[PDB]
Amino acid sequence: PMVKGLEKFNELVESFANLPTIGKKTAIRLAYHLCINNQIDGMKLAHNIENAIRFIKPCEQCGALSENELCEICSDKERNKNILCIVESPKDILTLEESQSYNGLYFVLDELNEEKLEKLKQIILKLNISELIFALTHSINSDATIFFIEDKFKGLNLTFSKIAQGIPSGVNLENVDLISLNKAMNFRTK
Amino acid sequence: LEKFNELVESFANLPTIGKKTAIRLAYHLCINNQIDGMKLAHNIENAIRFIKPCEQCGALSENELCEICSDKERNKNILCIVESPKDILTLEESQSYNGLYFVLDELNEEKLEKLKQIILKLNISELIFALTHSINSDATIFFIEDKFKGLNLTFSKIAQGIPSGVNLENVDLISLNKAMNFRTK
Amino acid sequence: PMVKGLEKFNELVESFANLPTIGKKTAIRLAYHLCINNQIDGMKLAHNIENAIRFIKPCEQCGALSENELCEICSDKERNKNILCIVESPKDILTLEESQSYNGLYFVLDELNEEKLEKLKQIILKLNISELIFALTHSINSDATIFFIEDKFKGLNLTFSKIAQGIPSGVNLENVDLISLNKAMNFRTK
Amino acid sequence: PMVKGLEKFNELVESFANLPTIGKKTAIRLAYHLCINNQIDGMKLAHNIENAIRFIKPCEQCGALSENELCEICSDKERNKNILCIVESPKDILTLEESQSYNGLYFVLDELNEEKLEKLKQIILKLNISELIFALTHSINSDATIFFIEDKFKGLNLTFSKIAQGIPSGVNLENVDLISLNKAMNFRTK
Ligand SMILES: [Zn+2]
Ligand SMILES: [Zn+2]
Ligand SMILES: [Zn+2]
Ligand SMILES: [Zn+2]
Repeated sequence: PMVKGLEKFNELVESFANLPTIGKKTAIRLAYHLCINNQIDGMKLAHNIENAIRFIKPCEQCGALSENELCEICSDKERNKNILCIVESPKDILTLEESQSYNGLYFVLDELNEEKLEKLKQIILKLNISELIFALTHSINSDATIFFIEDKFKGLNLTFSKIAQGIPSGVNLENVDLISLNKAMNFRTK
Repeated sequence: LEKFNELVESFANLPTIGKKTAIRLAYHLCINNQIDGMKLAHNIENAIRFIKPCEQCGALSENELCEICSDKERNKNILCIVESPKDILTLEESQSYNGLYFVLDELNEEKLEKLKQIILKLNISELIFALTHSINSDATIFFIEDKFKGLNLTFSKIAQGIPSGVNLENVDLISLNKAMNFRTK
Repeated sequence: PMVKGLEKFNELVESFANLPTIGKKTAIRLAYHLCINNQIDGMKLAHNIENAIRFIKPCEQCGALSENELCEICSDKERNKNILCIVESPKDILTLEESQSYNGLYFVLDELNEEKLEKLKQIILKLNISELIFALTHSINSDATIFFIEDKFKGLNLTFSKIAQGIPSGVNLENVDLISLNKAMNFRTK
Repeated sequence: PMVKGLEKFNELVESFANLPTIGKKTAIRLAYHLCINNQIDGMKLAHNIENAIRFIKPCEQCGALSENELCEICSDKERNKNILCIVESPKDILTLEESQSYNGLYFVLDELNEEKLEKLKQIILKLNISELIFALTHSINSDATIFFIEDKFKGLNLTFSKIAQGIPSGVNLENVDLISLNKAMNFRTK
């Protein structure tokens, strides 16, 4: 065990250690803090975990975090039901809404299940989606996903687009990776 | 989503955890691991309900005596004084010590009387101070040395100086000054 | 005195310290390095400093770094002599050339004095520039420049473009500013 | 090459990248800083490099950085001339001098020759040195050096000491390396 001679303490340490990006040292620090220094924070955390976990489930349509079977976005007819924006995570739906650039629909494609692809295929077929927008990070893996979705949905009159790769605000050109600089120059906008 | 933000805020309150990690952790519990998040909640509650200070030394314990104070193969003639129960976790992890510990988080008369009772009842021969190097800690050491002046006790502290395998130009000047004025044989 | 006792050595230390991003500890390290560990590297550096100060000058046409009257890019017949990319500093030309995304010409627009703008205009005319690329840091002061230049050259039948503002390679969506995100979604590619 | 087209400037950039802890990005910044703005600071840095390489020599007595035959420490009559601190690099003297902990003499023992040791013996006898301090990095190889010097100078009635090994001041135990923590428990002191 990660802590010897403390059955319930070591279980808690183990639980923190199985969280993403949490190492052994941090787990022990967190478990000690909640057991000795602020037990109210621990109880607060446990209640919030159970509170958030039984009331927040993925939207049945797109997968966004939601308190109902359909999220606020899917339950909105004053919304372009002809554009579908594919993302890797539900957090990206919050971010893309915060930008105030898009009024269409979303779909969280965090995995390529045969079953999750079929759900995507049924949204495209039932809403008459004419354009897929890939709002993926610009990365080697996102390439693989766009290629896969490009080969899979070859016959559906779909238009495929992806959010632009380029340079953010207030960044000097030398503080940008060369591959983004290349794309920003080759795909300069008028 | 107020329930999700509350979970994120509970994680950001944790020491050395920022908003970005807090958010990732919350998403991790709300999307996939519904069963594992329920077990983490249970494990928090379970550890808070069972963790208590060891009645003898003050360490983290789930019984009346901790496992170190319950181990008969322990060197019961040496006592190591620390200022936090966490320090026992750290010293145990160093694999350098097989004696007993005493958590001296305060300098009471009841705390000191407890210390004396252990020293007398176990015939302690050496008292090791493993405290942070500071003026306040020096004041604690001198106080214990005088209160227990004539018990035929040996007093030692953990070695202070330059760490192993570090070049002098990366050593803090203040620690370098100490290690030169406290040079050893 | 950062190193007491050694007059000539400490002057070398203070020189490194007087460089951008070079602190005291690094200065002593570099000075020590050149003085004891590799005096040939130090000699190489001193002559290379003198050589570059007596040979590198701003180019007559564009203002890039140059050893001659015209840089290697302006003296290159294989370049697209119909495109001109505007930058703020000659360093930006090095950066853009390393991206291997561009074969046109450059012009350093560090000031907006009318003499600098006539040169630019005469270059656009003499070379028959048909596209003017703005590779500036995306900022409010860059938009004012782009608007100012767009007005001054209103009747030269120029295509005006700007390097893409968008999401850089390998960056999560929440890690970019909302404006670049908004533009990355409004100017999508294929 | 790191900068194409301008070879004199690229040689300067490469000269800076040769410096320990200096990368291509910093090298270009430093080179351009010397070719554009501080054209006279760069000429003085070249002069200070050449001047320091011309004048720096090992102290004839101790081996420290010197500009004369004897360094300033070996020439200081207010120095405690009965104590000798052995270091393995002249940089260590700069560090220990800066600690304000010591007013004795130093000896650079970078090698274990017979001439180096005979020099050491000559200094110990000629100054009637009474204490020998070893300020070497804590390692097994350094332990072999101390034992060698302790034996060679067995019957000179010398005091042998080394700088204190242990946990550094003002660090919590959970942030101390476990191997150093193990040592400091074994070599605990009165
Ligand atoms: Zn939805
Ligand atoms: Zn105990
Ligand atoms: Zn030019
Ligand atoms: Zn000397």
